[PDB]
Amino acid sequence: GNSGSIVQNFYMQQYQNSIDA
Amino acid sequence: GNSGSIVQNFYMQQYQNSIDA
Amino acid sequence: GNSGSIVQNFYMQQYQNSIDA
Amino acid sequence: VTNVGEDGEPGETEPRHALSPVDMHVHTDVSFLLDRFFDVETLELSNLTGSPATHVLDPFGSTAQLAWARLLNTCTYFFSDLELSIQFKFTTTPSSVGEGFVWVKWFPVGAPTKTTDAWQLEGGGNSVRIQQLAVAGMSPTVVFKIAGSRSQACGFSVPYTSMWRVVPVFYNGWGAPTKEKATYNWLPGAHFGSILLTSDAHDKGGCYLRYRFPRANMYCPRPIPPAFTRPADKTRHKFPTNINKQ
Amino acid sequence: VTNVGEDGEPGETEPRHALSPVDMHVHTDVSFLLDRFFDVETLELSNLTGSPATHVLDPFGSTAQLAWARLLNTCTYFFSDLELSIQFKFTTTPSSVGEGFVWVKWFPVGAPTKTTDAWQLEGGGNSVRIQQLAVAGMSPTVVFKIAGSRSQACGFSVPYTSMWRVVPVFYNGWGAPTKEKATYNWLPGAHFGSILLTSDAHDKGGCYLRYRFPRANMYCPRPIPPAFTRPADKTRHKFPTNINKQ
Amino acid sequence: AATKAKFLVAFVPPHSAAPKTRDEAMACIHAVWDVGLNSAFSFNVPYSSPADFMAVYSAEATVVNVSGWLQVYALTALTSTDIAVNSKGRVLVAVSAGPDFSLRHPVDLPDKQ
Amino acid sequence: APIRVVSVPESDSFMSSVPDNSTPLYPKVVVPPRQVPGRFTNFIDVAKQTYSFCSISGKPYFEVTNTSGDEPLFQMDVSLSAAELHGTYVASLSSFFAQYRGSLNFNFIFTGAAATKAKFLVAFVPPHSAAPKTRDEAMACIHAVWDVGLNSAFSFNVPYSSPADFMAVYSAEATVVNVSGWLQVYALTALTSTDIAVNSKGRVLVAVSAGPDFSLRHPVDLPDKQ
Amino acid sequence: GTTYCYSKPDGRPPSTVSDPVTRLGPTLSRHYTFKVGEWPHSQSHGHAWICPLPSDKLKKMGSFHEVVKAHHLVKNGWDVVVQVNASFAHSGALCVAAVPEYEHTHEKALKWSELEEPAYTYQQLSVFPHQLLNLRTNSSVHLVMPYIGPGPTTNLTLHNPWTIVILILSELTGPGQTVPVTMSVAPIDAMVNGPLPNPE
Amino acid sequence: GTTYCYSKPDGRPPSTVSDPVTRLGPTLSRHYTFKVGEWPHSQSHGHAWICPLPSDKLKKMGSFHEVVKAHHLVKNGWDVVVQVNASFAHSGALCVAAVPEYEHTHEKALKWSELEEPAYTYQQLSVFPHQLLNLRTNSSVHLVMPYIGPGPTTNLTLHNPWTIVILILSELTGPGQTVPVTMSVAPIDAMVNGPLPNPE
Repeated sequence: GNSGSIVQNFYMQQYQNSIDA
Repeated sequence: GNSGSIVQNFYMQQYQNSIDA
Repeated sequence: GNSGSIVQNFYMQQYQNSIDA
Repeated sequence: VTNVGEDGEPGETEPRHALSPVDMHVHTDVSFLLDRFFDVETLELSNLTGSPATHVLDPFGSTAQLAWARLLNTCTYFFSDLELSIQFKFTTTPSSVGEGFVWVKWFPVGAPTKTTDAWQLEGGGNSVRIQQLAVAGMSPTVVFKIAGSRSQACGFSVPYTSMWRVVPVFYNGWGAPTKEKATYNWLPGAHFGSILLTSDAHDKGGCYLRYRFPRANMYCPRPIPPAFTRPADKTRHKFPTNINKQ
Repeated sequence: VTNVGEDGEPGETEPRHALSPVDMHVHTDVSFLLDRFFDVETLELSNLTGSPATHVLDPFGSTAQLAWARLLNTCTYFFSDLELSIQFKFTTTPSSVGEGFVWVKWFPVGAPTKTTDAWQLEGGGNSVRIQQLAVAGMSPTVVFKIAGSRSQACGFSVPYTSMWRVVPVFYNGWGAPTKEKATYNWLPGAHFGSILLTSDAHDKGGCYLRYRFPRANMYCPRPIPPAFTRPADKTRHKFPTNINKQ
Repeated sequence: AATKAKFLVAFVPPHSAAPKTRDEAMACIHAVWDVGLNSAFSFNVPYSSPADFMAVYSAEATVVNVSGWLQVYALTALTSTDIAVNSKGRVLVAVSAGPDFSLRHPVDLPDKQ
Repeated sequence: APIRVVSVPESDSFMSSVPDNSTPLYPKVVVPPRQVPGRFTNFIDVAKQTYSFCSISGKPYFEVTNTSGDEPLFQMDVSLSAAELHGTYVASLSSFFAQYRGSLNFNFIFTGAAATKAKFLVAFVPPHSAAPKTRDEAMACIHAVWDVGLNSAFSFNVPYSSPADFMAVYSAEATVVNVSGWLQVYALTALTSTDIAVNSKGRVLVAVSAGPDFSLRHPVDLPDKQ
Repeated sequence: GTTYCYSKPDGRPPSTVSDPVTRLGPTLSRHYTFKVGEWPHSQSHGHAWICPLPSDKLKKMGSFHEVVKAHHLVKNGWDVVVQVNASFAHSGALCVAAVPEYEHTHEKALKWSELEEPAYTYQQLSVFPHQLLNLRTNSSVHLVMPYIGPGPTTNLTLHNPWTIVILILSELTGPGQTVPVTMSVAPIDAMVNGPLPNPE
Repeated sequence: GTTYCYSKPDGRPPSTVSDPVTRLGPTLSRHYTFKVGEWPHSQSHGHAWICPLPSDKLKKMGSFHEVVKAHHLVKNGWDVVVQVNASFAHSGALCVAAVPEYEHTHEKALKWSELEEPAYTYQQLSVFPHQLLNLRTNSSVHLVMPYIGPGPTTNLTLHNPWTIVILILSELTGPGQTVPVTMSVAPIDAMVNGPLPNPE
């Protein structure tokens, strides 16, 4: 939901958000 | 018609425009 | 530890940091 | 009769050799023509305070002696997306404005519209109040500063939000059950939504609204109105031009 | 009874043909709705000097007549990440500020909070002092200048730092062993942390805090409060709108 | 349980002015609910419009504002085993979104009214 | 890690027709299916598959009477800026562009009664000192003989003849890319009728279509009205 | 010759009605015949008889009228034949077109009337589905039009998508008498929605 | 339980009409709901509510009414459900029958009324397709009737083949209030003939 740039992952998934266990 | 950049799809086709059903 | 951009290697590993022997 | 050439018989016509393509009809393409910024409208900013009204984005029934006006009137039904460029041009001394934030709010077709200043910002005694509907939220709010701004503008894309599958540029009927001269070539929601420009500048300058219509589709061609007057019988109109005999 | 149509028998209902999809329920998606900037809060800057207090980021128990306020109150437990946009709007003359650095410090849920000016900068006689907890270090410090700034803002993303696996928007119990009217719908750490805005401006202007909630998850739906009053029996509410009969 | 009544529920499309009696409305889409057959009755108000979506926020009647009326009439008055004990009965009315229901275009809250 | 970037001098400028889109702020809107008949994608197609009537002295036709001969009944210079092409679709569509290429198709429809007959000579006269005044003069040129009473309608193609690959839409004092000559229609014979008191004149409607090789390029903005 | 306006009619039910749709068979939506008016020598080029379909003549469309009258929405096409009664000594020509969303009508909305078209309109009316009615060659025009509108169906009380324009291009000359203009209209693939109350 | 009167309905067109027959679909000839009247304690056995179908209520049959009104002949059956609203302390019983060519009506022809049946008639009304409505056991009667008449079709203005008779066999006793009698009528397999003129 609401992130549509190809550049949304300019920063790794673990740096950009939290991570579920 | 009139979009000629390689970067015209910097945002996904569903974010940039509307989508026909 | 703490470098999470895809662009962290915009400069080569030997220019950006030191190198261990 | 006889068809092709040089015997001069009744009904006979001479040979014609059609020309080869060159330009490929690219320029007469409907969506190509409409995907560019057009200076349609110019508008005033509202003060941060009070109960302002929203401006509806409806470029359809225009009379303006401009290329987008006639062009949009060439079809019966229209569909396209939208892009905007809002600029701001001073009408007073540029040094009147030391900060000049401008809040822009866009509303989809059907959005509620009553606003009154309601969001207070506080700082060192003095305070600033902005509209209930200028705040950033559900629909897009854009905020740009005019002061040092190298372009005193903003711009963004927005989609087709109408409930109609197509916008009727012409409508032989009424948009409301009560048939008032008003609701005649009408139909509610035959537009792109509305915007609200709000700022402490408001006096000091105005805007410049440009529309771009990506993904345009036109249906049922209609007559195209002249643009110039009719020259005298058997003559030609003569216009100033790049070419012209020096 | 009988089920489908046109015999008019007791319990019998007529045929209905369900409509085809179109919009795909994309807009009623919980995380889609919350992943946008909302103008929640407005706040004052603290002076560089003294013993300021931190502002806790808790958008949960709101009454604000704004779309994020009710929406956040639609579930019992909530989880999401966070993004902030901090802006700064003058409430005096923009020329009062010739430099105007603003130090922003964000604190994770549970962080110690006592600060007093303690870091001295020295230069040509005069000196400048900043807070113990405004300095760049363990937790994020952002420094932006307001003076010539084309946007007088900053912005960054921060994660969910609470110790609770989920934030209780409603809590039938007390957050402390002493059951004081205070700790009632409480639970410590049911928030996003806290920030500290500090600057030589402080008077001169205020801020504008916008929250964006990426990765939102809601649990156990709850009733949604009305927003408008009840119109008269058998009538309809009538609101100003884009559409409306001219 | 000692009480019984019959209802006629009608969906009346947009019109000059809404029926005042049931003999008038019964020309429309309607269903006969005999309590004492089923104590609960579901009725679907359909979507009928030339537009693909209608407005959430209504106002003075427009072609995309209102879709008509939902009315419930008493086909028979309440009968009871003893009118002194049970003279009236209440019908609770609940609403759900239909299977084809949908909402689009998130909007910000306007001034209260 | 920060990327070395150099800001071009034309930096913060506007440029109205950039081949690129602005940033989207209201995503994911699926639009309803738009069935609806008669969609058109290129204006040149409707210009070619459609005809408009010319404006000969304000009427969509010229007349032949039982007294005619010599003189031209219809004359128009080959330029989209011509007067008789005034109310037409092709002429009006053209004002959106700077240049055109190709032929124009004219078709004359004789609407005189069935008891009426006449013959026309239609000629395409190339650029010249001054336009012929009588038909014996024009008949040396490309021409066709239309005998009504053989076909009530007649199509004539005005060709494209020029050293330039395109000519100007907006004409002016005669230049080599302004005008392509004249289209004239003469009466080979005057109108004959079964009773001259009942039918003394007959009207020929004249319609224009874009030819098969017709094209328009260079979209242009509208200048001051005139 | 038959001219199809934009496309052939379809019997597909409206995408936007989840309530029962009634398909009127041919024997129910029948066919009606009207005299449009009389074309005189005095009337000049540009003059047009404007016939929105139907709305001022719905009350004379017997069967179809009764059914339509009792329902809220209707989707349907039309099959029209316009004729003219002239001798072989009459000269003149009309252009009869089928126009979607025609408007000018100074809100004499949905009433068959007469007006004077504005030049660029009579010159270019041929841009809409039409047929020329030249008095030296033919006496009829036959147009078949599909349902058309901004949405999948409409309320004929408030909207008339199609309107037939019979326009004078070449004035009537020849014998002194007028030429009557005639028209047959037949609703096609009519579909009706939501029944209205009883008229008490 | 459903009782078929004499036989099940058919959709066969009338053998005696060589003109186009229009089959009204279910969504056109819909269904209508009426309150027949109120059964009181004072009324005695033999009293009957006579409901010829339809003729005094045709004007309240919305859609069906509009179509039938515009045509000369009609062939059609009916699906009726008569109900009663009584408590479990009410005693009494009715006999609701479907009678072909019912007559007595003292020429209050084709009007729903009330009369006193003559004994041998109430005793033997059960000889016609019917159902008993005993207040201690049930609350409804469901009868489905085929088209019937001396010829293959009729003119509903002049003839009502079927008439529903709701007759009191055992008087109402128990709680003082009355028992309302209710009825749903739905035209079935309706076929219509020869369209009539416009009503000017």
